[PDB]
Amino acid sequence: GNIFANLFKGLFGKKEMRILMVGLDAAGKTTILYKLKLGEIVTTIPTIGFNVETVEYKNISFTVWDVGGQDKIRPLWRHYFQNTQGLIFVVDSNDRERVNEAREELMRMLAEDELRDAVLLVFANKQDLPNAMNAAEITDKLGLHSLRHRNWYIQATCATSGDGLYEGLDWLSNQLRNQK
Amino acid sequence: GNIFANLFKGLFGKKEMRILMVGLDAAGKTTILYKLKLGEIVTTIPTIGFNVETVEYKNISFTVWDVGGQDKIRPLWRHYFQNTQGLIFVVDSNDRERVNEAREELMRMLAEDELRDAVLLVFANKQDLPNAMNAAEITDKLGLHSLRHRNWYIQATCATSGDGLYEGLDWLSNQLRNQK
Amino acid sequence: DRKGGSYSQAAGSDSAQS
Amino acid sequence: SASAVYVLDLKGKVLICRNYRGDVDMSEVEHFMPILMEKEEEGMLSPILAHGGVRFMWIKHNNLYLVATSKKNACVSLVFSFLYKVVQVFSEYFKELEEESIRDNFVIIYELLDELMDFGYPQTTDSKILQEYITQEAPRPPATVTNAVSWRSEGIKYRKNEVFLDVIEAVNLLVSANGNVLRSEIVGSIKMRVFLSGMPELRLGLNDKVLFDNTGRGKSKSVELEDVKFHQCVRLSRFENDRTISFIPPDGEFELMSYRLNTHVKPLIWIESVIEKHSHSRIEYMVKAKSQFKRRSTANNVEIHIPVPNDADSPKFKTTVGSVKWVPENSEIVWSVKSFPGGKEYLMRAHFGLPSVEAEDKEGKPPISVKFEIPYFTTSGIQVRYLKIIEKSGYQALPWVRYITQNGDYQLRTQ
Amino acid sequence: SKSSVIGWPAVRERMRRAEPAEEVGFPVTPQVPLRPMTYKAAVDLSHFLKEKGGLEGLIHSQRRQDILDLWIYHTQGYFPDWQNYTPGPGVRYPLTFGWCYKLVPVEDPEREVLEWRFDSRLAFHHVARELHPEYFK
Ligand SMILES: Nc1nc2c(ncn2[C@@H]2O[C@H](COP(=O)(O)OP(=O)(O)OP(=O)(O)O)[C@@H](O)[C@H]2O)c(=O)[nH]1
Ligand SMILES: Nc1nc2c(ncn2[C@@H]2O[C@H](COP(=O)(O)OP(=O)(O)OP(=O)(O)O)[C@@H](O)[C@H]2O)c(=O)[nH]1
Ligand SMILES: [Mg+2]
Ligand SMILES: [Mg+2]
Repeated sequence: GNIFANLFKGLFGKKEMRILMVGLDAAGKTTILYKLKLGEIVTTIPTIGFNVETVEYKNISFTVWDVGGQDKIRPLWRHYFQNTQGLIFVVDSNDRERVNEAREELMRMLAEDELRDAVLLVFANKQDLPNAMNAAEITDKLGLHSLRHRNWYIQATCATSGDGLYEGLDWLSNQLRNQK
Repeated sequence: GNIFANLFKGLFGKKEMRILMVGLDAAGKTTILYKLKLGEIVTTIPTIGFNVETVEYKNISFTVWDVGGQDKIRPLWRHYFQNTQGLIFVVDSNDRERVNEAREELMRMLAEDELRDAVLLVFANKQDLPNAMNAAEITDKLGLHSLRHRNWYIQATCATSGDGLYEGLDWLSNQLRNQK
Repeated sequence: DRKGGSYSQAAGSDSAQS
Repeated sequence: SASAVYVLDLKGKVLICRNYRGDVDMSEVEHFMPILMEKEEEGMLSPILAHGGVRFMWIKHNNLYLVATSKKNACVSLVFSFLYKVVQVFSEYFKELEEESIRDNFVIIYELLDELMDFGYPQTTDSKILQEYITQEAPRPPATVTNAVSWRSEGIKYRKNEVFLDVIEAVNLLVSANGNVLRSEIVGSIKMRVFLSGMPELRLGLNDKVLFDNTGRGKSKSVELEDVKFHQCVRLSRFENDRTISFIPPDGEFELMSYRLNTHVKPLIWIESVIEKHSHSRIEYMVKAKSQFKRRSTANNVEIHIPVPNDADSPKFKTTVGSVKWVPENSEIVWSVKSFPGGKEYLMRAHFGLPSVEAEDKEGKPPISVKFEIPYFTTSGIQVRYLKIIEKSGYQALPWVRYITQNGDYQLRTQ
Repeated sequence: SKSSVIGWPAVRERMRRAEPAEEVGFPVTPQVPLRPMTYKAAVDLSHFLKEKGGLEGLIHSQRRQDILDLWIYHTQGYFPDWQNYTPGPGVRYPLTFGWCYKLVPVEDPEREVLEWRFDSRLAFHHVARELHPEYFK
């Protein structure tokens, strides 16, 4: 066999990568996905089902599958976990009551044998008000440091401002892609 | 497809634009509309229903739909909000008691998701007596500076004199039309 | 071809059941 | 025990009537229409009417009401079965069920009605047997009706012995508005179009759970149908004795067995709907479809029907995969997809305005139903073992069968 | 059978890798016939396994038996039901007549260690059928 075509394709960029869009409802997951794909904060209707979109950055097409945080859509995240390589969790630092629910949902998602090769992607959503926690308080509350055998990274991103999305994308690419 | 006909139409002027006529009763809204369309201060009966008229200026036909400030006609402004692109609010600077009512009506009109793409058009009506406020005091009282995501402009126009109507029309055209 | 699944040959009985 | 079975019309005119007992006057048909109109206007309309001491049972046909008036306490189930048999015979003889064929084949229709039943007791019900003695374009009655084998006509000769089977699967999911599936039942359908020479006795054999347990091979994937109904030619004695599906195949397309059991697996297509409907301002359709079926199976002609507003107008569709068309007659938007491979995720964003004037009365929340149909997929996992085709003369048969998976009562409750 | 010969080494390697003790749906190949393995087919498969090795003397396991049945079904379309063992305790005869492979003890029936052993008399003597006439119908 010959891999000349594969080498030629990889010389100019062949890797694409994957990503997931999960989190509690009203946690900026849809806004984060829109900012990653388009770059603007557009108001959208509640995600009754799911949102499918692709984002190309650094020569890698990291497709993001938006998943709602509704009760009827929370158990449907397992359907989108199949044929998925990445997962991004959007935390609601401004929702103290919903913080526990988001942490429980993240623990349930990470406590599945099928979702084991996907590194943790915790995004501190709603990072625009004083009530939002920092990149360490949210992780400590969610117990991201205790996720053994999982590469979890806590990043603070504001949907209105869009800051930190580039850093999170770069961290995800570094975790997934291990090439020069 | 071909857009040669559209380009030919736009070369000599094709854009029309829209406008609305809302405000408190006896606030010069009907007088302002008459001055915009005809150019004279003509006394009219109270607007029980609504007034429909069109004004062509700068090659744009900005139609104005007069809406009364009566209690029975105040909730009817939502009917005229459909298929409307602009909205002009006439304030009563000489009516201190009615100033709060006009501000509340403007806030209610601007607090609707349907009326979001229409920029604020605040006209300082009754700008002919010493009791009338300036272009900043009226806006400050009405809170026009706090209308986020809304292009609100405060202009002082006297129904008897007619001054400032041209400036308001030019500002509305600049806000709506973004071409050379 | 045919929509809804191509026709496949069927046996006569369970040969493993004797 | 209907006194007389007659075929009505959409305007109340009786297309054709045939009294069987004579105990009910033929003038009672005229009063049936006013009774039906009164019942419809008051919600008390039922298929089995009642005109005083005589009950006029009627069935809603394609274009006419098959009113079967009865006088005594006759078998309602028997009357319904006779009406269904008559409808099937008419459909077999006439490809169209309307007033065009009612008044076009009256000469043969009267003969068929007379031969079908006498004195209120049906006698002939086989379409092939009826066509072999009564035709629209007469010899003695065939011996097949008199003989025990009334579902396999002897003497049939064909150049080749080819039988086309159809493993029809109906996936019905009753998903409530809360997101949980309430009624999830899958009904099997083993229909074979046998076209051979002679009257072979089919020996049906599949990977049945009961048969596997009886034979000691209850360790592989076996289909355990909760309800299994055999065809008319299928001998119930063999099935009760040792589950032996031995019967004479019919001449043509027929339903041999029809499995019916509950389904405890995840739905083939997972559809989540979002209703971002503003207060008389706009409407949002956040419809997301997730393919829960295997990626190797593609749902051909997938049409997820999302009910839009009744008064909604000027709608805009923002989807990713599959064309979205709004039908004003249906008052809903169907997410039609030509090919829907398993595991596909289709997201749609509907946006349309609403009239300023609010509706006078509510319109309800009809459930969202999808029309997914992925062929060559066996969700139940039941595999046919063998088909024992035996003929007295002796010939080599080449039976064929295809497995088709479609969506039946797959309705998702609206929010 | 070139395909069967090619699949025999991979099947044997997979069985050896599995210790002795994710996708939903039931896809079906288009136009591929499906029927239970015949007595002659079972005898031929047993002879081929004995000649190529990896079947006689291997520790009997549920995973290994399932893998072998799946490989046989993929290679020839035979249903993975004829490679059944007779009820224990002790040596389990082939479930389908004609099979030359059987499971015998190598030391509760489940905790007993079983090993696949070639049985030429199994293809000619219905030991499993005689032991369980009811199971044979
Ligand atoms: N305005 C604003 N909203 C934010 C900000 N950060 C997070 N959000 C949330 O992001 C949400 C955007 O809604 P969506 O587009 O539907 O995305 P989502 O948060 O995942 O909501 P669902 O799709 O229904 O699960 C808003 O409801 C906010 O609660 C922010 O900085 N400003
Ligand atoms: N005379 C005079 N009237 C003015 C002036 N500025 C505003 N107005 C008001 O403009 C009103 C004209 O009446 P209309 O033609 O009916 O217009 P309107 O103010 O919207 O009143 P309605 O149509 O009933 O809502 C008068 O009643 C005045 O109160 C001004 O400078 N001079
Ligand atoms: Mg969203
Ligand atoms: Mg007026």
